[PDB]
Amino acid sequence: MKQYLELMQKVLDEGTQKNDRTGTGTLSIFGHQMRFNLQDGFPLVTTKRCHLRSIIHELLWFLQGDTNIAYLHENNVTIWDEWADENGDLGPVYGKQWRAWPTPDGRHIDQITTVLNQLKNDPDSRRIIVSAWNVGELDKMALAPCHAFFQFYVADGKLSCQLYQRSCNVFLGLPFNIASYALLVHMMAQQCDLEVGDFVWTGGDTHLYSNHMDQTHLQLSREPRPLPKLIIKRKPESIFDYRFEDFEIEGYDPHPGIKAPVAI
Amino acid sequence: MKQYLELMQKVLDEGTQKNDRTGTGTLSIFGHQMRFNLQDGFPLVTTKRCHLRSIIHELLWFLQGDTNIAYLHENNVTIWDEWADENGDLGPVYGKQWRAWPTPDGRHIDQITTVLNQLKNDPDSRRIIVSAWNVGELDKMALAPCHAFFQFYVADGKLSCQLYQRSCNVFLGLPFNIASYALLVHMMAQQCDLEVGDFVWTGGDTHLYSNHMDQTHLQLSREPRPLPKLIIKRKPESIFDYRFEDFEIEGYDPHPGIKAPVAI
Ligand SMILES: *C1=C(F234[N][C@@]25=N3C(=O)C2=C(N=[C][C]3[C]N(C6=[C][C]=C(C(=O)[N][C]([C][C]C([O])=O)C([O])=O)[C]=[C]6)[C]N32)N54)C(=O)[N]C(=O)N1[C]1[C][C]([O])[C]([C]OP([O])([O])=O)O1
Ligand SMILES: *C1=C(F234[N][C@@]25=N3C(=O)C2=C(N=[C][C]3[C]N(C6=[C][C]=C(C(=O)[N][C]([C][C]C([O])=O)C([O])=O)[C]=[C]6)[C]N32)N54)C(=O)[N]C(=O)N1[C]1[C][C]([O])[C]([C]OP([O])([O])=O)O1
Repeated sequence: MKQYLELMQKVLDEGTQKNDRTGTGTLSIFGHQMRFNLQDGFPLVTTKRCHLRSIIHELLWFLQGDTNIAYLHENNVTIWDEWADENGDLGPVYGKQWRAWPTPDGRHIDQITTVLNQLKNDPDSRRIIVSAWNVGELDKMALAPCHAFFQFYVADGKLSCQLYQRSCNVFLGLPFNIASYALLVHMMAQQCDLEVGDFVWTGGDTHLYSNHMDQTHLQLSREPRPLPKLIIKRKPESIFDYRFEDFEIEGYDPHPGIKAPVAI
Repeated sequence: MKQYLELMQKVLDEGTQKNDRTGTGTLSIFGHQMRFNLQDGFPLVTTKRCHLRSIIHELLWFLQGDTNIAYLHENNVTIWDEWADENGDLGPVYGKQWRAWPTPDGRHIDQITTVLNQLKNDPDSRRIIVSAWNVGELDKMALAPCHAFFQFYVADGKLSCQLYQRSCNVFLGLPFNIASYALLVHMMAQQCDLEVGDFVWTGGDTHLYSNHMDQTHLQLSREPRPLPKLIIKRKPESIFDYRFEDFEIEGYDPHPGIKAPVAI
């Protein structure tokens, strides 16, 4: 994608050297914002082949407030294996915060339902927010949430959403994060009889690992193809009733995939 | 400021009509990001006279974890009067979340101290975050926090900070919010022996009230003057030891002030 390649180049030309928790150096910039008009096509990277399969399962998994990787396994999705403990538990990560943020007085807040309510009864609200950054539960999470905060906005019958991503591996994670949140907006919009608007992506520490330079230069030489189109086969009863088969991507013709090895 | 006037114009030319909780219409845009190189001067609006006095007191008040307006009153600062209850209490707003985020298990997390620790012992961290968006305590706050989340970043001896502001009254509140957070960065940097870097401002629902159009056009006709310089008279023992008199602004020559009436 045009906006995507632009950021990659930006990190290359303006990034400063910084090491991550391990030892792998990164080229890093702080503060970046992109905008994807969802009406312009589904924001799935075409400069390299991306697979929607894992993305869909993870999203549906988040929505069920599940934090154990069993569901993902039943569907052969192994993107969380690396973080799961012996029992397949990841701790109170995303799904738990989204569907059951625990209060000091013993309640569990359903932020997803709260948001659905607001979009339907008070679309003009400036508080339609979902936060996964529960300070009191950070110590128990397999890892602190990267995409930690997102806000919805309604204007002229169009639902928009801004995501704040504290840490972003441009080459490996961003393509996945964009499609994931773009899917969420389509689902929410359908459930609220709204048209899709913009998906604004905001990042904090945006970076590229030093050992991904070749892959970056390679991808940057490819010309972005037209964006595909997301097809939602049916309109479920609620946001919690979507099924993997309900989605279909039309017109996706990307360039070959590109491997990105990680150090350990 | 150049970046500031640019946003005002942007809201004017691209904002859509949207009403707020009351009935006052607003011109609104969703998703905007500005960057202030703090090395370039203190980001205090010169196209209209701004008073640092209330800004400093509020910041020092936030840092003491105080949520009762008494301190502000002892110093004749009345910006919170409007929201305070009979006893001067505002509920678990900013100061409380910053200094004592309550956990489900009975602990109170000091996010400000946590951040100081990270900046000194792990400056490369991508988790140096302070959140005031405590979902479980929203119902008790006089109002949901506008500037709800901020993140620090260290690179080349420079401390940077990104603020996410969910709702932003461009004319009335933004000038205040920028200076407030810019002050925080100078204080934090001093305490960590770091140089000041960038202050990145990210907004969600950025707007202008319909009854502030004249004032907006008027301010937009003024030429931004050079930015002043922030002087910190002394280096306190800790971040919690600053005093109003410790700050001094040098070279501030703004245009006349501009009143902005609000409907009720
Ligand atoms: C962070 C991240 F975050 N928290 C979290 N979340 C999520 O979601 C995740 C994680 N982890 C891991 C998991 C999985 N993932 C993924 C997916 C995918 C991938 C790949 O590789 N792929 C690609 C393609 C895609 C498509 O298909 O499209 C290829 O192959 O190439 C990877 C991964 C998800 N999950 N965790 C996110 O999200 N993001 C980001 O960026 N992050 C990161 C940041 C950094 O780099 C790290 C961390 O560090 P700190 O310090 O910050 O913590 O990570
Ligand atoms: C929101 C806001 F927020 N939450 C909160 N925080 C704060 O901080 C505040 C509030 N409120 C009020 C108070 C006070 N303030 C202020 C200050 C100042 C001002 C003025 O007026 N001033 C000017 C000047 C300045 C200087 O000096 O510089 C003139 O005069 O002109 C005003 C105000 C502060 N505090 N609360 C913030 O911050 N911001 C914003 O923007 N916000 C807003 C948004 C909107 O508009 C509203 C709300 O709604 P919702 O729905 O969103 O909630 O508000």
